[PDB]
Order: sequence, then C-alpha cells, then structure tokens
Amino acid sequence: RALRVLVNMDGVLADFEGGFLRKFRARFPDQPFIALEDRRGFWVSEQYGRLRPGLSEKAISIWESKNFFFELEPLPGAVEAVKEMASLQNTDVFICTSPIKMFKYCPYEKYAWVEKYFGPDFLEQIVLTRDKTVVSADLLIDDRPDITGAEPTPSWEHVLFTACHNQHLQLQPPRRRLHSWADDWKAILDSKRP
Amino acid sequence: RALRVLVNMDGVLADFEGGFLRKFRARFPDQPFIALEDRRGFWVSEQYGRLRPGLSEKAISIWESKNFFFELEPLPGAVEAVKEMASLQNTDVFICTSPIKMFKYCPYEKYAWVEKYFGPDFLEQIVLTRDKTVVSADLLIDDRPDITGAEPTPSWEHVLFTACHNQHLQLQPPRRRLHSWADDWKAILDSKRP
Ligand SMILES: Cc1cn([C@H]2C[C@H](OP(=O)(O)O)[C@@H](CO)O2)c(=O)[nH]c1=O
Ligand SMILES: Cc1cn([C@H]2C[C@H](OP(=O)(O)O)[C@@H](CO)O2)c(=O)[nH]c1=O
Ligand SMILES: [Mg+2]
Ligand SMILES: [Mg+2]
Repeated sequence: RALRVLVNMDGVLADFEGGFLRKFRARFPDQPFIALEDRRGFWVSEQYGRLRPGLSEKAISIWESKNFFFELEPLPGAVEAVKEMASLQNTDVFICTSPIKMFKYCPYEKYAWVEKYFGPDFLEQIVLTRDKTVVSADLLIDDRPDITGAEPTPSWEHVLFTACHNQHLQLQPPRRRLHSWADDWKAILDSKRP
Repeated sequence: RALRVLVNMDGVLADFEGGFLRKFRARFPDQPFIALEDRRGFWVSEQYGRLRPGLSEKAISIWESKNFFFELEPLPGAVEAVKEMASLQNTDVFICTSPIKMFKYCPYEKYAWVEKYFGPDFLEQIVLTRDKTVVSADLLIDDRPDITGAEPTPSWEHVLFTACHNQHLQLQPPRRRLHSWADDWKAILDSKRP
C-alpha cells in the first residue's frame, strides 16, 4: 500500500561524471579528456578507450582510488528532494546502487556518503546490488539506460534520470524521464499511486 | 522461469556464532561467556547484556573489530552446497546479507569473503541490504527467525536455517527448516519449481 521508490546513487544523487572529470584532469593533465557535453554512452571508460589506447585504464584508476566515491558532490536538489520524498506519507525510499568491481573502498564510501548527507538512520535504506531487477518497487529512478539482470519482468517502472551521458538518447516510447531534481518528481510518484 | 534463491551469509555460510565466541574469550578471558549450546535469541549482544552489565558493549566490540567478518570460517558443507546450487540449470543464487550498523569494515570484508570462497565472478551475486523483504525470490534461506521490512508480503518463502540461537524454536506450522547443508536442500528447491 505504501509506494516504494528506488533512487539510484551515482548520476542521480552523486555527481560521478563531474567528479571523475575533475580528478582525471588533475591526475593526467597531459592527456586529452571528454568534456561532459561530449559524453555519450553510460561507460566513461569505453569512450575514453576510443579516444586513445591506455586511457580506459587511466580512467578506471580514478574511480578505483580512495576517496573518489566519498568526495563526490551531490547533484543540485538531490539531497533535498530525497529527504522530502522519504518524509511523504505512504512513501518508502531506498537508495539502490551498484558497487564497482574493485570493492576495497566503494561499498564503504557509499555508506559513508549517505551518512553524511542523509544521517545515520538513512543507512537502513541502502540496497547495494549489481542486479536491480531483483529488487521490487514501484519506481526505479536511475541514470543508466539498460537495467538488466536475473528478473525479466521487474516490478518497477524505470524512470531515466537525465545525465550528460544519456541526454541525447531516444527511449522506447512508453519510457519516461526525470530531467533533474528541479523537474516534477512528485507528479511522477503520484502517477503510480493506487 | 529460473528458480531464484537468496542465501543468507552469517549463520548460514559463515560461522558468526563460533567466530564471535572464540574472539570474545580471547579478548575478554576474565569475563563469563555463553556456550553455543546455551545461546537463545538471534541477538548475541542481548543475551550477553542479560548475563552482566557492560557485556553487551564488549560483545558488540568483537564484531565491530577489523577482520572479524573476513576471518569467519565457513559452515560445514556451505561453500560446496552453494557452488552446486548455483551451477543447477534454471537456478539463480544470490547471497543476501545485512551489514552491521558500523560500516567501516563489514561491507568490504563480506565482499572479500565471498571472493575468497566463491571467486571474483560470484561478487555479482551479492545483495547487501538491511531489508530483505524488498528482494524478490522464490526462497530465502536465513538463520534469523524474524525477517521483516517494508514489504508486508514478500515473494519468497523463508526457510529457517538451523543455528545454535534458533534450534529450540517452535515455528508457525507452515514454516520450514533447513537443518544444515548436509540436509536435503535440493528437495526444498524442487518443491518450489514450476
Ligand atoms: C564505470 C562507471 C561506474 N559508474 C557508477 C555506476 C554504479 O553506481 P550507481 O549504481 O550508484 O549509479 C557504480 C558501478 O557501475 O559506478 C558510473 O556512473 N559511470 C561509469 O562509467
Ligand atoms: C549482532 C549480530 C549480527 N549478526 C549478523 C547478521 C547479519 O548478517 P547476515 O545477514 O549475513 O546474517 C549482520 C547484521 O545483523 O550480522 C548475527 O548473526 N548475530 C548477531 O548477534
Ligand atoms: Mg547511476
Ligand atoms: Mg544470518
């Protein structure tokens, strides 16, 4: 009876693209880079690899480094919106996020980041998983276009959160976007209420 | 169409009770302890607290310490059974586990432990969550008696994995047990197949 909304972390709450670019340029100042306006495709490393050999690996080294995830800036309006959303009657919010493959820092720092911006109690709302299709909900707000896994018919509707890497993408008609946290997320939630 | 089984970690794959007792006695040799045969109730700290003041906090300090989760021994038959289970046709296995509240080590070490016993590829199967009711599956094999959360009608059947803390518990009749990994887990899976 409560509406259940999964909110993705990187690309939705936390500015992974901006953080990556800043730290990449700082560490590899003699290398070429991709301006955010020129990003295409979800995987940063794939575009960097196309741009010259060995650059994929240098890109990966940025997000595998300590404090990369912890130091990400929140996207504008994201913390306020999620706080408001969680406080709504008949509304349960989980943060549903995937770790990178190297697990030394990323799990820990994602929990740390949520504590920082949402408080200790909000840690109870974190679902860390590589497969979001096995998490049941009414809505998943996520910047990644292709959300696949072991469940062929997830219970949620995937609402595509706009990011630099996806802003030009034409989606299969029934599919919907949340263009930013200034956009009308309440109306999206309301369209799903019983 | 594939059967989906969530397998819990502590108390099912990893021997949290035995590990705790060993390290508690080593660190607090002048304190009284609870032999595994005398354990009752899921929460170790609650029973320790009843046994004398301040002992709850000393207990908690054991599992909050570095390497506690990483150094847990697998339960007999657990690694072999899960490997066999995951290899079965039409059978998807996820490891569904909750972190403790202090997140400095536990997330990381649980991933590390799964890598150690199941290999890098099995990391894709981990779901870290405080709420298992929002994870959809056919079966949840879990030593904790009370599995609650935001979903009042989970999709899985909870099969109670026997542990020292629950072995005397009378369950509400429809509820089922897996008494150990030597017990016939294949038959349990089969009862759920379409
Ligand atoms: C490699 C890579 C990871 N990520 C993020 C997304 C996942 O986090 P999240 O699920 O919070 O969006 C995590 C693992 O892929 O890292 C990107 O956002 N872009 C990338 O290019
Ligand atoms: C405090 C406590 C935690 N745990 C485990 C269970 C959870 O792991 P798991 O979900 O893998 O069983 C984790 C957080 O409570 O620590 C016990 O098994 N016994 C306890 O007394
Ligand atoms: Mg994302
Ligand atoms: Mg357990």
